[PDB]
Amino acid sequence: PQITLWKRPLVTIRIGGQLKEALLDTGADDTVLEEMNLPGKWKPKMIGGIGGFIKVRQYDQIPIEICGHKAIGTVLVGPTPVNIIGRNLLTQIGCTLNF
Amino acid sequence: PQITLWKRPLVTIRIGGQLKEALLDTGADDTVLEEMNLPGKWKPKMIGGIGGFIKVRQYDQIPIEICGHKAIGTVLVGPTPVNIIGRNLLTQIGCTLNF
Ligand SMILES: CC[C@H](C)CN(C[C@@H](O)[C@H](Cc1ccccc1)NC(=O)[C@@H](O)C(C)C)S(=O)(=O)c1ccc2ncsc2c1
Repeated sequence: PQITLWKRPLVTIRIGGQLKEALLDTGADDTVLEEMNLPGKWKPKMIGGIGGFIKVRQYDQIPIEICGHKAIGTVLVGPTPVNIIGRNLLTQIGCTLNF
Repeated sequence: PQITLWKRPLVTIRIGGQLKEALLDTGADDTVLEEMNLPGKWKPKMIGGIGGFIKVRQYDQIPIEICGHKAIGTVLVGPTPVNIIGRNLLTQIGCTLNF
């Protein structure tokens, strides 16, 4: 689809059978989701945003369906203000910026 | 133009006599620029991202040139590591997300 930007680009995602709202975020390298349980091994990581650094858990090769488009990749889980879909998964679903 | 997201969507912006690189950021409600001493009235504001909040100065009706597209609007100035072009200006230059 085409998404305009007068409102936040919030979309429904499906992960682990669960539906969540997430923000299509071209200013994020990486996808970061709010606290949740995912299976498998994770690696502790730190990431730094506009307000400082947080600790997250890195899960690799996680299937997510974003607005009906399948992705399989890395998801960071931690105290992000909002679920954000970053470029690692935006590239997978063929998302581009256009003007 | 079409901008793929294999790399950070950095473009050149112009604000007065300053040329800077900025992210076309669909995850950003507002435009946030690194520290600079713009003329005219401003108001203090707090904005939150990953890691918490920072204090910014809100300037209204500031002209900004983004890839030779004219914009004018609110710009928040503060201690960000990266210049961020938010949705308030992204819509003025006709920017959409597409997949
Ligand atoms: C809420 C979702 C999101 C976390 C908001 N942020 C935009 C997001 O694209 C920011 C943009 C950014 C990039 C580099 C350095 C700092 C910030 N990205 C990120 O926070 C993550 O990718 C970090 C790992 C950097 S932001 O913190 O930069 C931001 C940007 C604009 C804005 N306007 C009103 S509140 C507000 C917050």
